[PDB]
Amino acid sequence: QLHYFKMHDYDGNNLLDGLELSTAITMSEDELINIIDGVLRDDDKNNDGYIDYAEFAK
Amino acid sequence: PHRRFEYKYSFKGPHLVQSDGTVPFWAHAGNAIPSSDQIRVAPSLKSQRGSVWTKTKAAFENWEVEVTFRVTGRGRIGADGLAIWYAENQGLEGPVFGSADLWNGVGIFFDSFDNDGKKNNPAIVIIGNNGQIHYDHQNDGASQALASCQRDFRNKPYPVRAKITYYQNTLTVMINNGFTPDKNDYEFCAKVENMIIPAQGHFGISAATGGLADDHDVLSFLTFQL
Ligand SMILES: OC[C@H]1O[C@H](O[C@H]2[C@@H](O)[C@H](O)[C@@H](CO)O[C@@H]2O)[C@@H](O)[C@@H](O)[C@@H]1O
Ligand SMILES: [Ca+2]
Ligand SMILES: [Ca+2]
Ligand SMILES: [Ca+2]
Ligand SMILES: [Ca+2]
Repeated sequence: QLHYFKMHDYDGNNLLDGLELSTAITMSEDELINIIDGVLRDDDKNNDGYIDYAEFAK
Repeated sequence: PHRRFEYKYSFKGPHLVQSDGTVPFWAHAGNAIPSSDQIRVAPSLKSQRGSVWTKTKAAFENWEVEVTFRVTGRGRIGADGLAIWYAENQGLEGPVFGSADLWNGVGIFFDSFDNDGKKNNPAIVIIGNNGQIHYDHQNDGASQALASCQRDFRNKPYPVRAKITYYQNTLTVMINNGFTPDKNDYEFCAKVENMIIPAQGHFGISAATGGLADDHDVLSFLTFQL
Protein backbone atom coordinates (compact mmCIF):
# COMPACT_ATOMS: atom_id res chain seq x y z
CA GLN A 1 0.00 0.00 0.00
CA LEU A 2 2.96 2.27 0.68
CA HIS A 3 4.05 0.34 -2.40
CA TYR A 4 1.24 2.19 -4.31
CA PHE A 5 2.06 5.65 -2.92
CA LYS A 6 5.56 4.89 -4.27
CA MET A 7 4.89 3.34 -7.66
CA HIS A 8 4.91 6.82 -9.10
CA ASP A 9 7.06 8.89 -6.85
CA TYR A 10 9.65 8.98 -9.64
CA ASP A 11 11.62 11.86 -8.23
CA GLY A 12 11.67 10.12 -4.83
CA ASN A 13 10.48 13.12 -2.75
CA ASN A 14 7.79 10.95 -0.99
CA LEU A 15 5.06 13.21 -2.56
CA LEU A 16 2.76 12.70 -5.54
CA ASP A 17 2.13 15.69 -7.77
CA GLY A 18 -0.04 16.31 -10.85
CA LEU A 19 2.58 15.30 -13.36
CA GLU A 20 3.45 12.06 -11.45
CA LEU A 21 -0.30 11.31 -11.30
CA SER A 22 -0.67 12.12 -15.00
CA THR A 23 1.45 9.08 -15.84
CA ALA A 24 -0.41 6.71 -13.53
CA ILE A 25 -3.56 7.68 -15.46
CA THR A 26 -2.17 7.61 -19.04
CA MET A 27 -7.27 10.11 -23.53
CA SER A 28 -8.12 13.80 -23.96
CA GLU A 29 -6.06 16.35 -22.09
CA ASP A 30 -9.36 17.78 -20.72
CA GLU A 31 -10.33 14.43 -19.17
CA LEU A 32 -6.87 14.15 -17.71
CA ILE A 33 -6.92 17.66 -16.23
CA ASN A 34 -10.32 16.72 -14.93
CA ILE A 35 -9.27 13.61 -13.07
CA ILE A 36 -6.08 15.13 -11.66
CA ASP A 37 -7.86 18.30 -10.49
CA GLY A 38 -10.31 16.01 -8.76
CA VAL A 39 -7.62 13.99 -7.02
CA LEU A 40 -6.09 17.26 -5.79
CA ARG A 41 -9.31 18.78 -4.39
CA ASP A 42 -10.31 15.46 -2.78
CA ASP A 43 -6.85 14.66 -1.21
CA ASP A 44 -4.76 17.87 -0.98
CA LYS A 45 -5.76 19.14 2.45
CA ASN A 46 -2.99 21.83 2.52
CA ASN A 47 -2.93 23.30 -0.98
CA ASP A 48 0.83 22.73 -1.52
CA GLY A 49 -0.24 20.95 -4.72
CA TYR A 50 1.39 17.68 -3.61
CA ILE A 51 0.01 14.67 -1.82
CA ASP A 52 1.88 12.97 1.06
CA TYR A 53 1.26 9.50 2.42
CA ALA A 54 -1.13 11.01 5.04
CA GLU A 55 -3.34 12.61 2.36
CA PHE A 56 -2.88 9.51 0.21
CA ALA A 57 -3.90 6.88 2.84
CA LYS A 58 -6.64 9.18 4.28
CA PRO B 1 5.52 32.72 1.30
CA HIS B 2 3.86 29.34 0.69
CA ARG B 3 4.30 27.55 -2.62
CA ARG B 4 1.68 25.59 -4.50
CA PHE B 5 2.95 23.34 -7.28
CA GLU B 6 1.15 24.01 -10.57
CA TYR B 7 1.32 20.86 -12.65
CA LYS B 8 -0.67 22.24 -15.58
CA TYR B 9 2.15 24.70 -16.14
CA SER B 10 5.01 22.23 -15.69
CA PHE B 11 6.85 19.38 -17.33
CA LYS B 12 9.65 16.99 -16.45
CA GLY B 13 10.98 13.44 -16.94
CA PRO B 14 11.26 10.51 -16.52
CA HIS B 15 8.01 10.04 -18.52
CA LEU B 16 7.99 13.58 -20.00
CA VAL B 17 6.34 12.70 -23.33
CA GLN B 18 3.12 10.91 -23.96
CA SER B 19 2.95 7.87 -26.23
CA ASP B 20 1.92 10.18 -29.12
CA GLY B 21 5.05 12.32 -28.86
CA THR B 22 3.32 15.19 -27.08
CA VAL B 23 4.02 16.99 -23.79
CA PRO B 24 0.97 17.18 -21.55
CA PHE B 25 -0.42 20.73 -21.17
CA TRP B 26 2.18 22.24 -23.45
CA ALA B 27 2.35 22.97 -27.15
CA HIS B 28 5.68 22.50 -28.86
CA ALA B 29 6.80 23.67 -32.21
CA GLY B 30 9.58 24.60 -34.61
CA ASN B 31 12.31 21.98 -34.35
CA ALA B 32 11.86 21.12 -30.64
CA ILE B 33 11.98 17.42 -29.81
CA PRO B 34 10.31 16.10 -26.68
CA SER B 35 11.79 12.90 -25.28
CA SER B 36 11.20 11.06 -22.02
CA ASP B 37 13.85 12.94 -19.92
CA GLN B 38 14.22 16.34 -21.59
CA ILE B 39 13.08 18.48 -24.50
CA ARG B 40 15.80 19.38 -27.00
CA VAL B 41 14.32 22.78 -27.78
CA ALA B 42 16.82 23.52 -30.50
CA PRO B 43 19.33 21.01 -31.78
CA SER B 44 22.95 21.60 -32.66
CA LEU B 45 22.01 22.17 -36.31
CA LYS B 46 22.17 25.37 -38.46
CA SER B 47 19.45 27.96 -38.21
CA GLN B 48 17.13 26.10 -35.85
CA ARG B 49 14.10 27.29 -33.94
CA GLY B 50 11.93 25.67 -31.31
CA SER B 51 9.60 26.57 -28.52
CA VAL B 52 7.48 24.97 -25.81
CA TRP B 53 4.60 27.06 -24.45
CA THR B 54 1.67 26.21 -22.19
CA LYS B 55 -1.76 25.61 -23.63
CA THR B 56 -3.96 27.07 -20.88
CA LYS B 57 -2.93 30.46 -19.51
CA ALA B 58 -2.42 30.86 -15.77
CA ALA B 59 -4.01 33.41 -13.41
CA PHE B 60 -1.33 33.80 -10.72
CA GLU B 61 -0.68 37.12 -8.97
CA ASN B 62 2.79 36.04 -7.76
CA TRP B 63 4.81 33.05 -8.94
CA GLU B 64 8.06 31.13 -9.16
CA VAL B 65 9.54 28.92 -11.92
CA GLU B 66 12.59 26.68 -11.67
CA VAL B 67 14.06 25.70 -14.99
CA THR B 68 16.76 23.05 -15.43
CA PHE B 69 18.60 22.98 -18.74
CA ARG B 70 21.86 22.17 -20.50
CA VAL B 71 23.33 24.08 -23.36
CA THR B 72 26.02 21.87 -24.89
CA GLY B 73 28.45 22.38 -27.81
CA ARG B 74 31.97 21.60 -29.17
CA GLY B 75 33.14 25.22 -29.29
CA ARG B 76 34.22 27.54 -26.51
CA ILE B 77 31.83 29.74 -28.53
CA GLY B 78 28.25 28.71 -29.30
CA ALA B 79 24.92 30.02 -30.44
CA ASP B 80 22.33 31.16 -30.20
CA GLY B 81 20.78 30.60 -26.76
CA LEU B 82 17.67 30.14 -24.76
CA ALA B 83 14.77 32.15 -23.45
CA ILE B 84 12.27 31.68 -20.63
CA TRP B 85 8.91 33.48 -21.12
CA TYR B 86 5.87 34.88 -19.37
CA ALA B 87 3.50 36.66 -21.71
CA GLU B 88 -0.14 37.24 -22.72
CA ASN B 89 0.42 35.41 -26.02
CA GLN B 90 1.95 32.08 -27.04
CA GLY B 91 5.02 33.15 -29.05
CA LEU B 92 5.53 29.76 -30.71
CA GLU B 93 7.19 30.64 -34.02
CA GLY B 94 9.38 33.74 -34.33
CA PRO B 95 12.82 35.48 -34.58
CA VAL B 96 13.27 35.98 -30.83
CA PHE B 97 15.34 33.03 -29.60
CA GLY B 98 12.88 30.95 -31.63
CA SER B 99 9.83 32.77 -30.20
CA ALA B 100 7.48 35.47 -31.59
CA ASP B 101 8.35 39.20 -31.31
CA LEU B 102 6.05 41.98 -29.97
CA TRP B 103 5.52 39.97 -26.84
CA ASN B 104 3.25 41.19 -24.02
CA GLY B 105 5.12 40.44 -20.79
CA VAL B 106 8.68 39.49 -19.69
CA GLY B 107 11.48 37.34 -21.17
CA ILE B 108 14.78 36.14 -19.74
CA PHE B 109 17.45 35.44 -22.34
CA PHE B 110 20.37 33.15 -21.92
CA ASP B 111 22.52 34.52 -24.70
CA SER B 112 25.43 32.38 -25.79
CA PHE B 113 26.43 34.65 -28.65
CA ASP B 114 28.18 38.02 -28.38
CA ASN B 115 26.33 39.70 -31.35
CA ASP B 116 27.34 43.32 -30.55
CA GLY B 117 31.07 42.56 -30.18
CA LYS B 118 31.19 43.71 -26.51
CA LYS B 119 32.99 40.60 -25.07
CA ASN B 120 30.04 40.50 -22.58
CA ASN B 121 28.64 36.96 -23.33
CA PRO B 122 27.31 34.38 -22.44
CA ALA B 123 24.79 36.47 -20.57
CA ILE B 124 21.41 36.51 -18.86
CA VAL B 125 19.03 39.28 -19.88
CA ILE B 126 15.62 40.50 -18.75
CA ILE B 127 13.41 42.37 -21.20
CA GLY B 128 9.94 43.92 -20.89
CA ASN B 129 7.67 44.29 -23.88
CA ASN B 130 4.20 45.80 -23.84
CA GLY B 131 3.22 44.63 -27.34
CA GLN B 132 5.03 47.09 -29.63
CA ILE B 133 8.83 46.77 -29.10
CA HIS B 134 11.32 44.77 -31.27
CA TYR B 135 14.11 42.65 -29.79
CA ASP B 136 17.51 44.02 -30.80
CA HIS B 137 18.98 40.70 -31.85
CA GLN B 138 22.20 42.16 -33.24
CA ASN B 139 22.59 44.20 -30.04
CA ASP B 140 21.71 41.42 -27.55
CA GLY B 141 18.88 43.73 -26.37
CA ALA B 142 21.43 45.70 -24.29
CA SER B 143 19.41 48.94 -24.52
CA GLN B 144 16.05 47.28 -23.58
CA ALA B 145 17.76 45.29 -20.79
CA LEU B 146 15.52 45.98 -17.75
CA ALA B 147 18.21 44.13 -15.83
CA SER B 148 20.96 41.61 -16.59
CA CYS B 149 24.03 39.63 -15.47
CA GLN B 150 26.88 37.56 -16.88
CA ARG B 151 27.17 33.85 -16.12
CA ASP B 152 28.59 31.16 -18.47
CA PHE B 153 25.76 28.62 -18.69
CA ARG B 154 27.40 26.48 -21.41
CA ASN B 155 29.00 23.11 -21.12
CA LYS B 156 28.60 22.48 -17.37
CA PRO B 157 29.15 19.10 -15.65
CA TYR B 158 25.74 19.17 -13.89
CA PRO B 159 22.73 20.95 -15.34
CA VAL B 160 22.07 24.61 -14.86
CA ARG B 161 18.96 25.72 -13.03
CA ALA B 162 17.31 29.15 -13.16
CA LYS B 163 14.93 30.17 -10.38
CA ILE B 164 12.78 33.01 -11.57
CA THR B 165 10.46 34.54 -9.01
CA TYR B 166 7.85 37.28 -9.38
CA TYR B 167 6.88 38.53 -5.88
CA GLN B 168 5.14 41.91 -5.35
CA ASN B 169 6.07 43.57 -8.65
CA THR B 170 9.68 42.34 -8.36
CA LEU B 171 10.84 39.69 -10.81
CA THR B 172 13.93 37.99 -9.42
CA VAL B 173 16.40 35.64 -11.17
CA MET B 174 18.74 33.32 -9.22
CA ILE B 175 20.95 30.93 -11.17
CA ASN B 176 22.76 27.71 -10.32
CA ASN B 177 25.73 27.30 -12.54
CA GLY B 178 25.93 23.55 -12.96
CA PHE B 179 29.06 23.25 -10.90
CA THR B 180 27.59 21.36 -7.93
CA PRO B 181 24.72 18.84 -7.85
CA ASP B 182 23.06 20.78 -5.04
CA LYS B 183 19.99 21.73 -7.01
CA ASN B 184 19.59 24.55 -4.42
CA ASP B 185 23.09 26.05 -4.77
CA TYR B 186 21.70 29.20 -6.40
CA GLU B 187 23.58 32.55 -6.72
CA PHE B 188 22.28 36.05 -7.48
CA CYS B 189 21.91 37.15 -11.10
CA ALA B 190 19.42 40.03 -11.27
CA LYS B 191 16.16 41.70 -10.28
CA VAL B 192 13.55 44.15 -11.61
CA GLU B 193 11.72 46.37 -9.10
CA ASN B 194 8.19 47.64 -9.70
CA MET B 195 7.25 45.43 -12.66
CA ILE B 196 3.81 44.69 -14.06
CA ILE B 197 3.00 41.78 -16.36
CA PRO B 198 -0.31 40.43 -17.65
CA ALA B 199 -2.84 39.13 -15.11
CA GLN B 200 -2.96 35.83 -17.04
CA GLY B 201 -0.60 34.48 -19.62
CA HIS B 202 1.35 31.55 -20.96
CA PHE B 203 4.70 30.35 -19.73
CA GLY B 204 7.10 29.48 -22.49
CA ILE B 205 10.56 28.29 -23.37
CA SER B 206 12.34 28.52 -26.64
CA ALA B 207 15.76 28.48 -28.28
CA ALA B 208 17.59 28.83 -31.55
CA THR B 209 20.78 28.59 -33.57
CA GLY B 210 22.13 30.08 -36.78
CA GLY B 211 25.66 30.13 -38.09
CA LEU B 212 26.81 28.44 -34.89
CA ALA B 213 24.61 25.89 -33.10
CA ASP B 214 24.30 24.19 -29.67
CA ASP B 215 21.98 21.60 -28.23
CA HIS B 216 19.48 23.36 -25.97
CA ASP B 217 17.90 20.89 -23.61
CA VAL B 218 15.33 21.66 -20.95
CA LEU B 219 15.00 18.78 -18.48
CA SER B 220 12.18 20.35 -16.45
CA PHE B 221 10.07 23.49 -16.10
CA LEU B 222 8.47 23.69 -12.68
CA THR B 223 5.92 26.30 -11.84
CA PHE B 224 4.65 27.60 -8.43
CA GLN B 225 1.68 29.64 -7.28
CA LEU B 226 2.98 31.58 -4.24
O1 LIG C 1 24.16 34.09 -42.36
C1 LIG C 1 24.39 33.24 -41.25
C2 LIG C 1 23.16 33.32 -40.31
O2 LIG C 1 22.93 34.67 -39.90
C3 LIG C 1 21.95 34.86 -38.92
O3 LIG C 1 22.56 34.39 -37.73
C4 LIG C 1 23.71 35.19 -37.48
C5 LIG C 1 23.47 35.70 -36.08
O4 LIG C 1 22.08 36.00 -35.99
C6 LIG C 1 23.82 34.60 -35.06
O5 LIG C 1 23.83 35.16 -33.77
C7 LIG C 1 25.18 33.94 -35.32
C8 LIG C 1 25.33 32.67 -34.49
O6 LIG C 1 24.42 31.69 -34.95
O7 LIG C 1 25.38 33.53 -36.66
C9 LIG C 1 25.04 34.42 -37.70
O8 LIG C 1 26.13 35.29 -37.89
C10 LIG C 1 20.61 34.16 -39.25
O9 LIG C 1 19.90 34.95 -40.21
C11 LIG C 1 20.84 32.70 -39.73
O10 LIG C 1 19.66 31.99 -40.12
C12 LIG C 1 21.84 32.77 -40.90
O11 LIG C 1 21.93 31.51 -41.55
CA1 LIG D 1 7.35 13.70 -6.31
CA1 LIG E 1 -0.48 18.08 0.31
CA1 LIG F 1 22.96 37.25 -29.13
CA1 LIG G 1 26.25 41.40 -26.11
